[PDB]
Amino acid sequence: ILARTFKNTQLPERAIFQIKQYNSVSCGVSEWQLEEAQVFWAKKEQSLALSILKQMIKKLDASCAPSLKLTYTECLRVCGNWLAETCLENPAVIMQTYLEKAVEVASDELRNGKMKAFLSLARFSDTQYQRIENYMKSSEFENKQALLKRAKRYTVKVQRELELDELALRALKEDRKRFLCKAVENYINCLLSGEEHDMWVFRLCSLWLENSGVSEVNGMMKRDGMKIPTYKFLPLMYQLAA
Amino acid sequence: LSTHVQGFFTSCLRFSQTSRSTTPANLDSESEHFFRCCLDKKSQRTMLAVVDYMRRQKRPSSGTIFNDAFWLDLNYLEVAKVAQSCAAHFTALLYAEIYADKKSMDDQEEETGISLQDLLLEIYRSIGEPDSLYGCGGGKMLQPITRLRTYEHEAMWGKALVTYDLETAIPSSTRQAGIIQALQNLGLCHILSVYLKGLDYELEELHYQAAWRNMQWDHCTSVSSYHESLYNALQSLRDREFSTFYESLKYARVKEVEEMCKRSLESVYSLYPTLSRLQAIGELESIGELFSRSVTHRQLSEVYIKWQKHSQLLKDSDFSFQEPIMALRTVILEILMEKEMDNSQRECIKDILTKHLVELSILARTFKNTQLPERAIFQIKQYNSVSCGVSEWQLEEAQVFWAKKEQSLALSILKQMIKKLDASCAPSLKLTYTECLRVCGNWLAETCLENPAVIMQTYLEKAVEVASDELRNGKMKAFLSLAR
Amino acid sequence: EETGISLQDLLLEIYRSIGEPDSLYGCGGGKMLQPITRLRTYEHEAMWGKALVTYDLETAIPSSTRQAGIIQALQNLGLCHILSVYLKGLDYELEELHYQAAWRNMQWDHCTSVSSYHE
Amino acid sequence: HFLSVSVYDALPLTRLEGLKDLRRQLELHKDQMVDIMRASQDNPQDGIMVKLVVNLLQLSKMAINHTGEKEVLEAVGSCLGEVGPIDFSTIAIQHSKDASYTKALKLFEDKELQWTFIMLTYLNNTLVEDCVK
Amino acid sequence: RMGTKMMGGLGFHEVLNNLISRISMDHPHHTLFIILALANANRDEFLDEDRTEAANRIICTIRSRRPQMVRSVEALCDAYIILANLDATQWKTQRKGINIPADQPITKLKNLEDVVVPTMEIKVDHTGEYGNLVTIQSFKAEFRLAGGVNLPKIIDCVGSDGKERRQLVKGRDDLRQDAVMQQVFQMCNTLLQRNTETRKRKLTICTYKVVPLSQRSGVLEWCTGTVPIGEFLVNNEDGAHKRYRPNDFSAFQCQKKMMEVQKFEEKYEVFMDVCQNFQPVFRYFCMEKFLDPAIWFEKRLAYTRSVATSSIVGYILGLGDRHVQNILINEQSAELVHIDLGVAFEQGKILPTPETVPFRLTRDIVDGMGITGVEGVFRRCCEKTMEVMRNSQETLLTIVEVLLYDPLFDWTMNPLKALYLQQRPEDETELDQSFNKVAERVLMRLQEKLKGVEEGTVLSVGGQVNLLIQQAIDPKNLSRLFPGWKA
Repeated sequence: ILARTFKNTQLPERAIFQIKQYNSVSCGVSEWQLEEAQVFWAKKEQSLALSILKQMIKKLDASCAPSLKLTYTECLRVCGNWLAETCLENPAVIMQTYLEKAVEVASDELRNGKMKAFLSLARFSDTQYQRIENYMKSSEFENKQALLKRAKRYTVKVQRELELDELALRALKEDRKRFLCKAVENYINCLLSGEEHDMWVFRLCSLWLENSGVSEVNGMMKRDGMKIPTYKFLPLMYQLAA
Repeated sequence: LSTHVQGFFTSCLRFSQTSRSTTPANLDSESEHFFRCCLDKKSQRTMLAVVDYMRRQKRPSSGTIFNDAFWLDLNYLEVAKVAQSCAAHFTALLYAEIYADKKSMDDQEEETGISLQDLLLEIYRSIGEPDSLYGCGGGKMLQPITRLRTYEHEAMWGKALVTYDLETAIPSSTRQAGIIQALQNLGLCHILSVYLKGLDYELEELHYQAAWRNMQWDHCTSVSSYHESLYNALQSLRDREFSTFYESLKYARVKEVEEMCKRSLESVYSLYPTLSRLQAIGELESIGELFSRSVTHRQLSEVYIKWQKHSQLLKDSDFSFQEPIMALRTVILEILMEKEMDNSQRECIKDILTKHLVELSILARTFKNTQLPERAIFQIKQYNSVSCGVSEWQLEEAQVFWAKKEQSLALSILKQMIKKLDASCAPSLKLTYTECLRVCGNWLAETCLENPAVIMQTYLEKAVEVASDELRNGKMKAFLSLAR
Repeated sequence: EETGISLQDLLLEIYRSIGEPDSLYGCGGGKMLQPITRLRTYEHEAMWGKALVTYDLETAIPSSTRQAGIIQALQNLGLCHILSVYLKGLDYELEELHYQAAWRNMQWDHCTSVSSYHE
Repeated sequence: HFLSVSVYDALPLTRLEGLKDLRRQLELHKDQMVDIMRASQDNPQDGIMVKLVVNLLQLSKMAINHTGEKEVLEAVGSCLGEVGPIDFSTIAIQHSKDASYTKALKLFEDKELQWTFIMLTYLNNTLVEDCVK
Repeated sequence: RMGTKMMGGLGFHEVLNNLISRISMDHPHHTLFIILALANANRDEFLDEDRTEAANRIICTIRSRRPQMVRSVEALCDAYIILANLDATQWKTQRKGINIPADQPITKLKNLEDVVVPTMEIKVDHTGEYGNLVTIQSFKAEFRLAGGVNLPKIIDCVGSDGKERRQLVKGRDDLRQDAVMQQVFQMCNTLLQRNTETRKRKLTICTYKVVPLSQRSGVLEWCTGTVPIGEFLVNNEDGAHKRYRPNDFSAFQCQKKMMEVQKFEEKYEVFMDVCQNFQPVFRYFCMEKFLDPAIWFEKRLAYTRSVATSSIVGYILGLGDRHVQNILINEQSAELVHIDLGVAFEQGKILPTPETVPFRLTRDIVDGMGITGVEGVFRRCCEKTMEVMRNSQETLLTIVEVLLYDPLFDWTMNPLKALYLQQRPEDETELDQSFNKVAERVLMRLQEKLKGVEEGTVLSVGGQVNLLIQQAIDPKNLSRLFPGWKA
């Protein structure tokens, strides 16, 4: 951990020798297979690090029938954060398989792991919501003028089909609300019993001044606001009062 | 005759097909477990191949080539495994693909499909073609073993050195020592001789790899095959013995051909290591005609021109089969430095070496390598830089320094040299000043070390009114740089 | 030491003798204009990949003891087992650097590596 | 001299014919140490060889290496294979690219496969029996 | 551009006419096929004025020095116009079959004998000298017909040396784009050929010459031995998806998607149900044509690398709407060629039922790769061919900016051009400154597509090709595609 933070490659690889020659004689389920993937991702190969996690989750899912409970969340969070920057798979799988299963499963270390998983899920959902907003601001704006120009026999059926297609594609404009709901639910659950990440307290407010004006986000934090501390919201009074 | 009789009997038996397939499967599986198998005994593979093309019409109007699994009712995976061991060609990959297709079709109703990836990797390694190397360097890699961890680092050599000696326990305890020399011959200057001398405590041919690449005749005490005979010839080409060298050359040339022509039945990239050694051993033979008599600048220029014309067609070639011939050329051009006694002609071979190292650096910087284009600096700074010329070779230094991620000394050496080039104005200098200005003008426009308003009137401007196909090419380069 | 040329050398020597954070920030990236081979490795303290292939260029240059001591320090940082063979073969001032790789891996197992503070 | 005058009759045989005469005359015995020795003069035509290799945009013009390998394999089985391989190891070419696998280059069977009935195997067996004389 | 302003300023048109003169002086074969596209752009038998004036001026300047062969090519192109206009549906719609019946009123293209200049077959560029090696020796009219998009006409030409080559004459189809933007393919081919690292392997994009005649008309080249997979794989009488697998159906695959398009929530479920019972059989395309394993492996690797390069070429140059009929595979080389190119670069994301996959990659294509799929060779070839333009970013973008500022541009979405090519599947189921603004927008889009992504991150070649191949194989997005895209 201390060697990977200084952009070095050989020193964090030196740590593998002892843990593979003396510790790997028993072939445990999941106790030290994280720093191997970390030091392999530190390199420019991005393949063995992404393959060892898929190799180990298959044997970890069967060993479910301690430290395993707290490490099963980080083993999924690492892969979810590593496949979101390389785009090795579609992002619709981790939402229900990897990032989802890291919530309903999980002692300050367990609290820190839950905080990390919640913040990772929140930032991933925030990136997805930003992508959806950019798409709705670009493609819909480019298509609205084309539809208004085409709107100026047989063309009535085409116009009706285009109206049906619009009423069907508004499903994404309705589902970005759900994409934002999970982000807000993770943001309100991460900041509690956690520190060192106090810069995400106003990112929720960014999705609150105009996004929550018509959504149901006003009723979710009023029931979960009695557990969150307000001792970390000090950089917020300069715009929250306004 | 049997290859056709096996099909003619199976087409007529319609019943006896299972009885004939039970014996074929056992005959194909009996060659496994390191049993007795050699040439003239693998006729089962030829029979199975003939039963896949000439047996399409032997059956009824059904069962196309897509369903050729019932042509002999054998184990396609075992057939591919047996073929990859002996034949090791596209036939093995085709049989493996047929086995995978049959296994996928049988699921719609060395076991468990786990050996398929290993067979595919072995077939790709035995092929070694461009597509095989592409498939090996990414994809089908589901067994991250400690041995196959270095089979994908053929391009980059920096991380490959720290991931080679990572495990002291290797197979047969020879794969580590046998590869240490090949990993230290890529990038090193003098630290390989100490390692070879300390490794004394099968691999004797790799010990001379570092000696024959730098100071061949000067490292004659490095004795504590093909490369051995090449090193003996390099020692014997010191203008005192010629018959022994010419005999050792032929004995070495007629040595490696046998095992490289008998086993290699079909390949496209396995003959490249053959032609590389052929060219490397022919270059010294052609140079020996110059060592047998006096040295003349005319014939030296002619042989350098013909060598450059032979090397310019190697532009579409990597370092897998070019580093040996480049090292051979360097050593055969450096061996004549000790027996010069041609004071009036020494500058000729000095300029020849300068141009050769310039071309080596140019061809080495195009493959994103760092240590190989830096190897050219040693000779040009230990033998060519003894006169401190104005501007004849100070370009590839800045080029190889900019190739690194330092971007500091490369941008300072040009400013240091232009200061004396502007004063030395009171030939080659006229044509090299424009390119020396263009290099700095293009290197300070991507890093923004100074304001762009200076080069418009000082560097890029002065490269026009100052400046023979080379001069035309330089003017073209300067004009296009200024235009962009 | 005239013509104002020794000022840069004096500043570089003062910064090297200081070695403080500001001195390291001034040395990093290049402070003085010197293409000498001795100053070529004084700025590669961060990266160790290219710094290993730059210490074998001063073989013909004098002070081979310092070059050997620097190659030993560069091979003791990043390596697994290639340091013991190099130390055993370099036998043909620097005896303290020979035990740098032994005391870092299998100290009591490499007791035959004898052929100060670290000693 | 007479053989050279008859071979170079109204033909330069420098660019393509010089290699075709050595690539199409591979039907002799194993002791074909004359064509391999005459092909060593290709060093003087490197400028034409580079152009011929650059103009080849398909899987062709590289059969010279396959012919040399076949000659070496045929001479390794017979006797006096030292001088034969020494003369055959004079290709002086290292740009055999734009390929992944060389074919067998067999046309005798393709010309005889014109028949569509099952008698093609009988014709092939008869040809293989008549080839051994 | 010369057809824009021939009467403007003082020296502009003068220097333009003096510069368009040396090209007709040195390479007349390259310019006589393109001057007719604007000289006969409004030929109808049984702005634009400036274009006609420029055409007349060019013809007058060419005929002054050039021999009497100036009107021979004009009559030859009028013959193609007559071929494209006289064609009737009551004669060769259901009369194709297997015979090749000729046409009577054409009569050897009004009884031509030989032309002094070669046709659209092939032409090797020169280096400063004139060349008249290949020319027209004779001609025969057979009037072949293999296709049913809009009554296509296939003819044969036998020029010098006696070689038969097939040509395609199209009717009521705009082939101007297929002639102006198709040259970008050969431009990118030359770009990747100049690179020494990209020369060890071929990975070449096959090109075909196209000469336009007029509006809604054009002539393209048809290589001998090229059959589209739409009629070779998914067909009732000849297709490996049906004649080999008798258990599953072929026609109802389209009906199941037409019944889903009528609805949206069950799209992914219907796609999964259709894909669970249907696998790809395109992998059996190589061994059924080459029994030798060496040539089989050569052809399969060539096909894989060709489709891998064409995917990135399509992603960087737009050209959406890649149906099963446009992709054309060669039998003797196994290379995929795009022959229709109906829509412009950036048009799939703005048309009704928008396209999601930026290129053509289905289960058949992913199975044609072999046993390793995309991870083995496809993605590595993609990441190798994607960096060949990152070193020359200031070069490949200069073609789009000069091909988009032409007056005859038809890449913008018109109310009729965006529906005339999509109403046919609907019928089968039912049994200005804005232009410059969109041009700058798509220019910025193609500038951000390479060496970057719309998410704002860097996404170098190590992740960009992975994102591209993941946007291809995704059933959740394939369920949102057009039904006529994949059967």
